[PDB]
Amino acid sequence: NGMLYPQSNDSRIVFPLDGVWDFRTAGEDSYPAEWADAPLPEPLPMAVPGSYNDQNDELNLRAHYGWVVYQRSFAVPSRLVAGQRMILRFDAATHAADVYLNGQLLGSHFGGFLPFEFDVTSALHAGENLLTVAVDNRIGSSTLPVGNDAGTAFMGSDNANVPAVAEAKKHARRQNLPNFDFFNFAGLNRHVELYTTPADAYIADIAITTERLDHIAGDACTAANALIAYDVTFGGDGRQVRISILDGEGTVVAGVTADIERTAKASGEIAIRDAKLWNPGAAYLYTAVAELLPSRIIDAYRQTFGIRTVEVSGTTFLINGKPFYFKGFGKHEDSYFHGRGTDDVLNVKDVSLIHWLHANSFRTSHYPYAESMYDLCDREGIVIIDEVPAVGMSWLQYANPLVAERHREAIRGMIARDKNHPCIVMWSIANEPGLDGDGERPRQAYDYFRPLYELAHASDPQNRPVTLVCCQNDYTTDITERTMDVVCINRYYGWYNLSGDLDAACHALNIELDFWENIGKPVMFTEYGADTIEGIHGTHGEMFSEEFQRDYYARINAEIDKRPWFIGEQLWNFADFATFQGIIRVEGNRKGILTRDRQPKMAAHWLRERWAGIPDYGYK
Amino acid sequence: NGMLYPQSNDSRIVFPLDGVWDFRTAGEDSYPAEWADAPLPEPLPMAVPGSYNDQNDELNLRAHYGWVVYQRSFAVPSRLVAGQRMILRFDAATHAADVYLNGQLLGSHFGGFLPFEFDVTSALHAGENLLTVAVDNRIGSSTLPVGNDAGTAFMGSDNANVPAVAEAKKHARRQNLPNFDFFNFAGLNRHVELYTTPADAYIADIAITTERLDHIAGDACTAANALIAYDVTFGGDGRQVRISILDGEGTVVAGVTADIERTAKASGEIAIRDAKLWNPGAAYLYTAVAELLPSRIIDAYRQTFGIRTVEVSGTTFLINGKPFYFKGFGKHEDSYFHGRGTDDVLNVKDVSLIHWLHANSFRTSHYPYAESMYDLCDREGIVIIDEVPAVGMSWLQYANPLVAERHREAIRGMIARDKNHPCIVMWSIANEPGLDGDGERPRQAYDYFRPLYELAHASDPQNRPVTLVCCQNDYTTDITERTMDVVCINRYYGWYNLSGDLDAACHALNIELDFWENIGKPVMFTEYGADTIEGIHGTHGEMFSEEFQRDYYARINAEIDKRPWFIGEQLWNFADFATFQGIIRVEGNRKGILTRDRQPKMAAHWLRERWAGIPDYGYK
Ligand SMILES: O=C(O)[C@H]1CNC[C@@H](O)[C@@H]1O
Ligand SMILES: O=C(O)[C@H]1CNC[C@@H](O)[C@@H]1O
Repeated sequence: NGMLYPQSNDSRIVFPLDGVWDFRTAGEDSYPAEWADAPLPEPLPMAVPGSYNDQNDELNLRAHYGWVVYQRSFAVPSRLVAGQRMILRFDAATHAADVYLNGQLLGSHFGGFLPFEFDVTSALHAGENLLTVAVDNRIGSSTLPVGNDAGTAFMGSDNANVPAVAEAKKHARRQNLPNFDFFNFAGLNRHVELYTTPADAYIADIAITTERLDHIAGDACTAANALIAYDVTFGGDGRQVRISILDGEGTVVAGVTADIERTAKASGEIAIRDAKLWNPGAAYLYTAVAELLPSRIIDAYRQTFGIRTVEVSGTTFLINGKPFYFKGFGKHEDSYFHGRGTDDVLNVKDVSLIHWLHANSFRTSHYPYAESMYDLCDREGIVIIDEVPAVGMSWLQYANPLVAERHREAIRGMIARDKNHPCIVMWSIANEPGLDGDGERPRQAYDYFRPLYELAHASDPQNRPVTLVCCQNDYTTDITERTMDVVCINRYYGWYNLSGDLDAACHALNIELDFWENIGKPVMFTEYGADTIEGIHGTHGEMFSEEFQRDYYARINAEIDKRPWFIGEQLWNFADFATFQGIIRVEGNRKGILTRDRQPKMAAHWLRERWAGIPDYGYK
Repeated sequence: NGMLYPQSNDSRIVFPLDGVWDFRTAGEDSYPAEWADAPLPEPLPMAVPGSYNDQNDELNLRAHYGWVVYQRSFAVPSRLVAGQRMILRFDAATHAADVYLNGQLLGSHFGGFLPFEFDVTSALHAGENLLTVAVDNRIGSSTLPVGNDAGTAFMGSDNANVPAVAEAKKHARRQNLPNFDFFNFAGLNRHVELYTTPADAYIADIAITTERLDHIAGDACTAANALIAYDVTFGGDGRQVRISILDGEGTVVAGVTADIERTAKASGEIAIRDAKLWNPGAAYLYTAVAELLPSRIIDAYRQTFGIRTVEVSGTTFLINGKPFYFKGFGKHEDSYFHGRGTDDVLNVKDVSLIHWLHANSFRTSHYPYAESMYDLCDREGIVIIDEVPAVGMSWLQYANPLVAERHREAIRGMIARDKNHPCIVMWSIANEPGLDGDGERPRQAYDYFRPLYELAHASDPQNRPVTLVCCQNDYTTDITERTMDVVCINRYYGWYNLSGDLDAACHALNIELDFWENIGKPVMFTEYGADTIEGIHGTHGEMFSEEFQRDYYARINAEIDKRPWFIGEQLWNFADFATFQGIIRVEGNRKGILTRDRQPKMAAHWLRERWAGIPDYGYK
């Protein structure tokens, strides 16, 4: 269950396998299994990590349906592998993958946004090894994220009553039809690496939690005392583990030796005097160094953490006991050539833009992001809402046990991967599932989501709040959103309804805000926005102009400022991003306040000035 | 002198150091050297590889002048450094760097586009090591590429006669002023890695050459016999090295054991029957495996190569004895967030676009590119003209001994790094230096460049042709260009002169072609083009419209098709790219046939149709 990111130290080495691999497309429902036995025939080049779809302009890989096959060779010195446990880790293979090493099937994985690994100790050999990875991009009614089995993609146009249309659909080329508003970029989107641990006994998982803060300073920079807890899990086979806590300068400020008891675990607590707390806008990180003891060290792992508490109290959201206000947006992992491929240059740039904007937070819409982005937000003081890929869901999925199992898998996998990040303050278990309606539909949705809400709470040792991001709906028949810890709403008054009429949009919004006022929960936007083409201007801005987007946020934000229980504004979106093609997507989704190349539209400048004047704590 | 790219095998391991480093800006002329003794204070994140300039929008790092400081920590198992020679390699630090490891100054380097390395066997230690790299971006009258010490950047506007301007210049913030038309992106632009070799005796360099081809097939796919030569250099301290030649399937087709003799070298020839030849559009690669013998193997290195000859004969350019015609463009290493940083997703996409366009070649304008791109072009059958960063030069530089030494270093360093690539067919020793004029100026330029032409020929074991890329000039007083092995001219008739008037442009072009007809050398364009804003259209296209760009190539190409001695058309540019800001640069240089996001303008479609109909061999 532990998925610690691979580390190099005196006991462990990581051998990256990124670079230019060989690649072939394969069939809609099959690939040649014999490709794992010999070098691929007539291979294309394909860089890893990256989506494959935009890496070849001779082929139309955005249209590909089904399997592709990656392959490369590697060699490592016998000295590296001797006596060690060898693990091959895939940070992400989107959506499903079959992995072969020297012709041997290691195993398979479903779930395109979370890491998986194999023990390859016995499958490796000396000299060149041949690694073959088949990757399946298909989505449909039983995948997360959800695809449509027929009809159109999300907000696609149709003329379904025309007989010629009905007939042509029967013979059309198969294509994935996302039931979500982003392009189905596929492939080895994140890093691949071989790593080593000791074989006899090794550190398998670490959890650090902030248990209690005593006498927190008025500015929240420190606490007189912080009680933290550790939980180390071991693999392999009167043994001990040394746990050292290092402050920001590398100084060992605390140390304890713990007994390993058997499933091997060491557990306990440490009090840290005058602890420096992690806050939005003012990050501070410690390192917990776990050293497996026999003079010597047997194994070691260095786990970053930050000391801070998160608590929902009434209509407030308390970080280190202070009332926080979210400023930010949903994001995407999306960029020109990379697709959904991880790109740390762009992550570094995006975190700087978050600071330029004076925002303090974002949501990982609509899937867990690459691990490096959370490390970045840890060091940069940016709060994250962490979301599983359960987008596109409705009653057809809730009745499908395979979907429920995939949903539980995603929630457990996300929290197991991400639990140690101080920047994560809240979990999102779905984006815009169907919740409202009549008859038994609202109750069926509730019975589907309530156990998953409980699952997210049971899985997180820090016990952070749990939400479900709600689509614009009939809020009076939805019975599920109002039971979340924070109510997170996506609303497009004046864009998808009351179009262009900001007076009516604000009137409608206030009617719904009156509803939420009586519910008594803290409420925030997680989406609201307007497609905007940079360079479209007007003196009285209409839909798609830069002025309309600016006016949209100016009007809507004036209304939520009047509500003391409205605790955040995350807009849609940070930046324009790719989608399946359709009549409402102009080269993708254009609700970014930045362009796809991260340049600011008029609204971004306005929001920057607004957010410069809103404190992280005490605004409401 | 050897710079073999780091390889992992049974005798050697590579440990990458890329990732998110710590970073601080420093002074115009200094940085704090004590930063190498402890973690940088209050660091920013900075992804490596990548330019730093576009990775932080809070700061204005495009405006930065002087030093910045990078830092990271790393740790490797003692088990794998033990007994080994430990080398730290910087694939590129732009432009100059000081490198510290655990406080100790390892040394410094100046060229910004070529790799350098340090032996750190003795500076490493167990546990965490602290690597600090100060990088200097400054350019001026003594650097390659050349900066201006005062005035404006390349093609900048001025009103120098206005007294207020003259006075304001004296106090203006110091800024790099490129004397070249691309942005001065700086930082750790390419990968950083630590690698190991055996310490007592190791392979230091390998050079493979195609010495002779017997009975080449009519289609140039094979020769009845190919004679290749090897030259292996060793470091360290009756010794022997086994050379195995592997074909595309890994079959050992030829092999020899050579004696090692004292600088420790082994060299010889190998006959390969029915050799499969490397051609544009039809790549074929062999591998030369060199194994240092003591049954055991002491050391090994696998060197890719391709079997082909390059020869200029009269007014033809012969590859494997067939008359080649260049179709392609100058490129840049330039992209949105990365800057000049290497990006293998983008390299893979760009090579696919070269194929989409039916081009067969490019030039590395105006600096050597990342090593991975040449490996890609070797495998994809794309021909390269390899160019050093000697851009922006004029008579001020020719009398500067520091410049001359940097120019010789770049020529030797480029050819030492790149000599084994079959895709490289020609070396370029400068782009658009000053060559014409009256008095002694033409002779001064000739006396500067002729020793460099000879140096390039003496450095390359394959003895490939050498050129210098000529700016639009008075070709009748230039005495240097006409002495190159291939005449490579940059011409902008109808753009920078005779503007908009394609009839006059073609007339002027034909007058100059008449001059070159009498010189009797093979001639090619290395640049010609027209800035073009995608989406600007006209029925009679004017400058900056998509139609003008199409008409420009249509008219110019019709004229060179009439000249049998004109052996190639490389246009400017493959794609729009960033420049220093100025009144003639609309968000950079817009002469790309693709946009900066690699989308095709009208002219790219027209060129694709033209080039589809032009064969690699025998067009003229
Ligand atoms: O319609 C939109 O722009 C948004 C609506 N809410 C869900 C988002 O993924 C989607 O992109
Ligand atoms: O002016 C231009 O567009 C080009 C002229 N020749 C040199 C190129 O670097 C430059 O970009």
